[PDB]
Amino acid sequence: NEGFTVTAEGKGQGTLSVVTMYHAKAKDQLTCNKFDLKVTIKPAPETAKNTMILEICTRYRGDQDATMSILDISMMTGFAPDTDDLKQLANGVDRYISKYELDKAFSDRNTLIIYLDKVSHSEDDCLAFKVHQYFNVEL
Amino acid sequence: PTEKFYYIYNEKGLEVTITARFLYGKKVEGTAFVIFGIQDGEQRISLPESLKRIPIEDGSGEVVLSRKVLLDGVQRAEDLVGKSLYVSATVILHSGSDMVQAERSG
Amino acid sequence: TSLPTSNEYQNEKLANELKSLLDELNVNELATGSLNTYYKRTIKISGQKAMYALKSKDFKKMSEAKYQLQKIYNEIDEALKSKY
Repeated sequence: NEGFTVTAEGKGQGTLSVVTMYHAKAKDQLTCNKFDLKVTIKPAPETAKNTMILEICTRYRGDQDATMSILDISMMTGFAPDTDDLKQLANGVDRYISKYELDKAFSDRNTLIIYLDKVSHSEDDCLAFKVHQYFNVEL
Repeated sequence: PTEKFYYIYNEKGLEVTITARFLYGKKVEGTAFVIFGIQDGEQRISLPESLKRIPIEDGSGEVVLSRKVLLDGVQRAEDLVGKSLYVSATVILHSGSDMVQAERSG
Repeated sequence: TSLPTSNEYQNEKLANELKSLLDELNVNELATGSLNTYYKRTIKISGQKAMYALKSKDFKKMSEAKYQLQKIYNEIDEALKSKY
């Protein structure tokens, strides 16, 4: 970026347009904007594994109820979603979990996908399911 | 689409097949999001009431656009004659790792 | 006691799944008495492969035999529906 001088000469009429391209400073503008998301992890009411509870709350920052969205979930290495709880959230309207994801057994389901038919823009649509520990590991 | 066109007086409607396979040939397992719409020269009119979410087993999927929804998309069937329909699919693996957007227009 | 570990789970699960099929082995093996010789020949061979794999507790052989024994079962199930 320099400060220079231009010198024209002769007959005729022309136009001179100079434009710069750079990386401006974004004031840490909301990198999410359009999807508020609060994830909480709490222990379960005893009655001594670890089985905890995963609660997910989200809201669309738009004027209209966002259409069909997706919930991409990644478990904590050594945790599998409760099968029974998945059936509950699946049978419920406005939510969908492919049969392919269902019968994966406790063995292998570290990655979960919960398809949503809609997400409110006024309040928060929250859901929760149980998770158990089958694979002990430090850190 | 089963037919390289659409018959206005076709009760069945516009049948479309969603085929998804890995680059190495192997079949793909996932879920697809398919939508429709009408085109007019350069302008496109999306059909929100045609949005479907069909599973993709054996690397194949089946979606249908009922004539009912098509006509309801506008406000004279013989009028739509000449226009074109475009399909916009979006497949997502059951792993949620990759995502591809396809489209058939004309 | 707390929990299993790396090879502590998957190696046990496969063992249980392989055992479940081995329990009803005599059931399927005796079901070929009315079927063809093919089914009787395939199940008597795929039978040992599942047993030898179980005692060895080898993840590879157990899995290799799980589907070996699972396939023949399904082929028998379909072989019966043509007979009612």
